[PDB]
Amino acid sequence: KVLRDNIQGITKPAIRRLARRGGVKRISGLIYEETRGVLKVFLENVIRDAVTYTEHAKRKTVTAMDVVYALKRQGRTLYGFGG
Amino acid sequence: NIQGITKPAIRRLARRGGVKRISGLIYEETRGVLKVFLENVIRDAVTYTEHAKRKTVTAMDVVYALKRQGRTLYGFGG
Amino acid sequence: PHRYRPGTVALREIRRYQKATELLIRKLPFQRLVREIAQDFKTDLRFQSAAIGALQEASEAYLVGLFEDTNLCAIHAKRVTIMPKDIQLARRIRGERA
Amino acid sequence: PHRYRPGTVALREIRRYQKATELLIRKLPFQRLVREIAQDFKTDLRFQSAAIGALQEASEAYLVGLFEDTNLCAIHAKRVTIMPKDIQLARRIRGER
Amino acid sequence: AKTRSSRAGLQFPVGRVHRLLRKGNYSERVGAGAPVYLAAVLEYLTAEILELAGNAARDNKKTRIIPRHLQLAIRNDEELNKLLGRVTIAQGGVLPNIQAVLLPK
Amino acid sequence: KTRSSRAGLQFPVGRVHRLLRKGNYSERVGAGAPVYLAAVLEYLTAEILELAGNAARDNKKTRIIPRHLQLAIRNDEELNKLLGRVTIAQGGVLPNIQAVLLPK
Amino acid sequence: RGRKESYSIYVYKVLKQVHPDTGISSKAMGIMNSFVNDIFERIASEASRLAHYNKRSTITSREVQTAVRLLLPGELAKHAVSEGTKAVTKYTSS
Amino acid sequence: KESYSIYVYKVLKQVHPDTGISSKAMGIMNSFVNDIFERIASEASRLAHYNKRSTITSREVQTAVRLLLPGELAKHAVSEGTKAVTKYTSS
DNA sequence: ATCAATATCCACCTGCAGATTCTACCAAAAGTGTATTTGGAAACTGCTCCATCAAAAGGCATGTTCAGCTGAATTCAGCTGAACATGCCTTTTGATGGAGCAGTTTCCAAATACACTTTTGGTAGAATCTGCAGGTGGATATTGAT
DNA sequence: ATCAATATCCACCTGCAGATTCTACCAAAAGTGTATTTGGAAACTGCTCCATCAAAAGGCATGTTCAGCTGAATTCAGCTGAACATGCCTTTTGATGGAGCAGTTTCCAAATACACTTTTGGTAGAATCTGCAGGTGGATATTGAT
Repeated sequence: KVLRDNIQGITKPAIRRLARRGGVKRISGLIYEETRGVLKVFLENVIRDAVTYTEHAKRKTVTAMDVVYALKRQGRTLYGFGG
Repeated sequence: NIQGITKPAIRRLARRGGVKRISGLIYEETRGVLKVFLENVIRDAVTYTEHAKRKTVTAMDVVYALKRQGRTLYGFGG
Repeated sequence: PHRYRPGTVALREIRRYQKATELLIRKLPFQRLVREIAQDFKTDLRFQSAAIGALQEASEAYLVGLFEDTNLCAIHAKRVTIMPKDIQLARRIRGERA
Repeated sequence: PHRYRPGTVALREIRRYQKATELLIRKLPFQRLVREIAQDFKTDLRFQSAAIGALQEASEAYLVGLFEDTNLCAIHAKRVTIMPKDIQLARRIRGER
Repeated sequence: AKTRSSRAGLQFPVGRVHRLLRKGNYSERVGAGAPVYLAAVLEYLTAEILELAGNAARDNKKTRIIPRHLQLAIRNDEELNKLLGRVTIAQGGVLPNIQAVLLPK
Repeated sequence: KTRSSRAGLQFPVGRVHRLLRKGNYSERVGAGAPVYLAAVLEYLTAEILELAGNAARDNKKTRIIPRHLQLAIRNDEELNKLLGRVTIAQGGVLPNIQAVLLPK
Repeated sequence: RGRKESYSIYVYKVLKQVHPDTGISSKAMGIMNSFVNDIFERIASEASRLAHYNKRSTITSREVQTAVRLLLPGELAKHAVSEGTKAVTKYTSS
Repeated sequence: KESYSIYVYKVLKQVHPDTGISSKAMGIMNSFVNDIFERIASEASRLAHYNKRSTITSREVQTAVRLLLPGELAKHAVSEGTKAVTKYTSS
């Protein structure tokens, strides 16, 4: 089945919740689009590297270690999945 | 000694940085940041000197030290 | 009826979501987004469940930290509403786009 | 007499020092500062001339980039004058604090 | 037969750290004191975190450390925060912190 | 009859191989790896020297100085990405005044 | 099959030392395992670089030592170097 | 004491046979070659370890270039590299 | 707008000296030929673990209304920081010349690799305790209107 | 300065999902006996590095005057938060096929290990040369004023 326009599933209320945990009280209306912008560039960058590991291992399944190595490369070191 | 970094030079640094107008409190704040910088870099560079059982900080010690801090510098050895 | 003034529930929510550690993006929509972004890179590849969970932990983590920095940029401009101008400054200083 | 309006010579200075690549801190006060700081970690240390020049290249570069980010914080707060809070915000966003 | 960990008085495996130093391609040869010293530093830092995390667990009235308590221990200690400044603790949350400017005047 | 000539390169493939074996990177070094790598280093060097030579021409000069190199790195987008955390000694900054700061 | 190692046996040992009443969830054990592996890597590779800068083919407890000095913020470094030297002298008393 | 000096001068004479290069600028090129070498070599090392491989091959160097170079710089790099390896094993 | 009078910028040519480039012979690589050793490509294959489905239910997302109060836009003055002309001194050269000291060899003792042959400590998967998650209702603050 | 209107404490209860313990294996750490190489330990140069020393020229410190920028104080259209009513779609749960990860072997092709042979890149003096730096002369940019 075809996958399209999926960044729109990052709901406006969920972007609000992320901003709350961030400590933000008032949120201008354009933020929700700006946030999705940033989020996509983040995921692209990470998934791109993550898949370069999957391809180098000649595999078809993106493993959690692939993501962990990828985040490490981007200086976003993640604990709690790493082995 | 840190007060030896004169305001006409901190002025020039902000000029190269693109700064048009400068608060008077800047110069003290700038000397503070610069001190934390040399402090961190030199502490590392000298740790490299001591490990190499030397008495002279070599330029490569400063380079390796700057790399550790993510301030990679070209033109002195690496 | 009752009515809380603009801001009171805002602060109620900051207090609430800062006390928690749950993920704030819905699992399925995030998973769809991730599979699309991956699909438009390599074709018919699988995902370990843990790798989508790693992507989501890292992503919510990233965005929440970006909101902290964004908020300080808004306060710094004597405002309380975060705007795109603020995010673009926060990222610019971080190095992420400059 | 003749006199330039406030703001004009500032932009003249920006256009000049961005055109140049010379170091902007006087060499000797800097050297004094470096050995003064190093004395606090190891005593009676000598420095390769290349290492004082490298430390100065690196730190002046650092400060110019910090001033760029500072200037942007000044602008962002509808100002033109950089203040200590601008430096403090720039460093806080960079991770240095 | 005595394990090197007990010979050095450690709970961490000195044999395993020594094996991980050769298989990791860090140096052509590995001295005999390196795995001991390293296993000691790792065991120390593990202890130092576990201490503060157990404390944070007790404060929340819990007997088992969850990722939150680990995040609390890391983020309230200045030096562990510096050491884990670019590290993200999954399921860890943030520290409660509301900017003063935003509070009910 | 060397290896660099066999690969049609100017960079030392033999020396790159020795630096890889001796760098403590892996137990064994494949035979094609140092070739491949020396090729990537030569290419990137060419790309920079090209752009910096244009900065040298454009500045009416014959000898490439650090300034021309920094102009070449920061005015080009992708080399800027690649050396974003590198400081080019004696390099200066790119001329750039924020519009907000200009007369009238 | 196939068996995969971790540090959980040792992290649990040190946990019952500092807080003998508390236990640890597996998600938090994974976070700890991640931390030991991260710091292992940081130390071993900074030490690798030390031995290489000084043209020495061997990483000794001294390389690990200044690696810790370089890499750990103070006081954590002081206390670390202390327990490390302690364990290495005690070791070499056969 | 070694350097990359004569090789940078050679490649300079290919692209710009008319122009020459300052000494400080040659040092900068040297630092650049050493840096890129380090980044690529160590990324390739990690590739090998992550997959429990014992040898660094051109396959690893390649995936290293993909990860490290912002393609399009990477596209041209991978080209220049496979090209030089193909010509090497021909002869 | 320009008219005028500062001062600033900008080429065009200039001549010398600090560096560049080019020559001229030597150890340390690097290429070569042969012999061993082996890392991981190739080929089945057990078998987790992933994609996908169905179904039901209630947790949240969507959209709409209404207005509190925030952000923007404005006016205004005190005052801070720029431009300068002034006056003095600290930085900058420039060898000079002695000396700490980073770099070199060369024995060889101590430390490490290494090749095998036992001897466990660790790990996977049963089995067996036990927090605490996620309901529940009281008491306690906290808000926000009158 | 009151009371309602709600939110947010907290403490208490209790089976179940996620620990903790209890187990045989067996991979790998440990013990021992040679083989290799390691990186100090004295012995001696040559560098670069400190250190005075001693003019000139800058480039800094400092005062004075005010242009104009930063903060404050207002005003207000309207954006964004709070509350709702609706009903969609995410979640939860449990089942099944099968792709493809990952444990085994098997066996060449490709790597390592010597051992000499051969070439190259680095040095340190010899033969150029680009560009700094300084010199007018002419448009340029800036800021006063009918």
